[PDB]
Amino acid sequence: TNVQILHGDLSPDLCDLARASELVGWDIETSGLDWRNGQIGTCQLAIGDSVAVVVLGDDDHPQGLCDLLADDGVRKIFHHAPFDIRFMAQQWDCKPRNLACTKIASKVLNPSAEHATHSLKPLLKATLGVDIDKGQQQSSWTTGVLTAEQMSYAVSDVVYLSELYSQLRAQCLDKGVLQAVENAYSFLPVWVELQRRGIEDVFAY
Amino acid sequence: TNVQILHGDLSPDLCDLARASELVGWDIETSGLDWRNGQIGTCQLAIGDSVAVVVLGDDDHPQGLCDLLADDGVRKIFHHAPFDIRFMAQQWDCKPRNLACTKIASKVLNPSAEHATHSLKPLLKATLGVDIDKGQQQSSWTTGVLTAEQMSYAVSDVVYLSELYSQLRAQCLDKGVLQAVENAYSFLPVWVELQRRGIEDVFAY
Repeated sequence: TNVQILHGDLSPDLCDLARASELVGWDIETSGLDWRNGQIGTCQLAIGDSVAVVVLGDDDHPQGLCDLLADDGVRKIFHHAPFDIRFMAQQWDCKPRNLACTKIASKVLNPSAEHATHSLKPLLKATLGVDIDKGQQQSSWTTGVLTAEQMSYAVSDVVYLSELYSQLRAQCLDKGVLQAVENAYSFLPVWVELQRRGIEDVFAY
Repeated sequence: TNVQILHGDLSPDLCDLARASELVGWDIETSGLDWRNGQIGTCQLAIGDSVAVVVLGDDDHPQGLCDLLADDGVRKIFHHAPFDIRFMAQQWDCKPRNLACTKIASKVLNPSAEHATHSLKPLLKATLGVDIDKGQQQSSWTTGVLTAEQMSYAVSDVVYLSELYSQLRAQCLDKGVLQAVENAYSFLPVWVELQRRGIEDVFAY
């Protein structure tokens, strides 16, 4: 894994590589859970054998990252895409396209499992035998400065997503639920627009 | 409008006509809002120029209606499909396919409107200039007996759905949101399976 640290936006070279990539792993770190009035601190992208950690500041509107997020020709893989894409769509006024989610896949595969088993850490252990440390999850991500410990945590949160997705995708195919999962993925851009306009669940009364 | 009253299941002639129809309007009446342990009292279907009201009894498992609901080659139009398909999927152990919803279309078109405007009665008035009377909505639908007033209400709840859908579909095309609406429709079979297995919102944490 080739780790790069950036600020303000993704580099043009990595934007180009992302457009040619099969899959782009994506995660964010934030001020908290407040997608409306909070702040994105980092974007971490896994592009090929590279992981890029982009440190963001107050009122950053990264054009390269938003163009990538909005590009329907680039497949983005998240763990719990709803959280990340809602934060980015609202904070950047960005329309995300071509989105996939390992947590949604886990839930469609095993809907009656205990809720905790769908979290990234247990899911990585159960699916790939990979152990990650979530200790820095609740650190302060929005100061424009990263510690080495934060960098390690940020890389670990994104670097396994493409492999996790590929394994979960295979499990969905084996069970005959991949089309169902893909129908959930195709609704994600609609879901987040509804969120921004105040419809919290279009399927509720 | 040619109205027919049936019991137990849809007639074979109407099942055949439904398979050749562009659209099939569908509504149900029930014991209440309890889709898990309640009871379906009627199914009302709009097939061509016909409306069929099928009166159902305790523990009815209508094979013809479930086959139609599960047939991906038959386009069903509901108003608030989530309510109806969840009731039918749970009560009949049926897998619904190829579903559309005038309420979801209304919400994607006008997500910031007052919630009441998405109800069938105001939506029919605003879109088609049609007035319906909802007085019999909260009657007792599960006794195996229908009054003439209940029959009139049941017909009115389904007979305008194909026209309402066509008008809303045109509005979605004009605004450029039809693909978004169709992505919501394609998630409905996944949504209801998740509901039955206890995932109330796969997009929540």
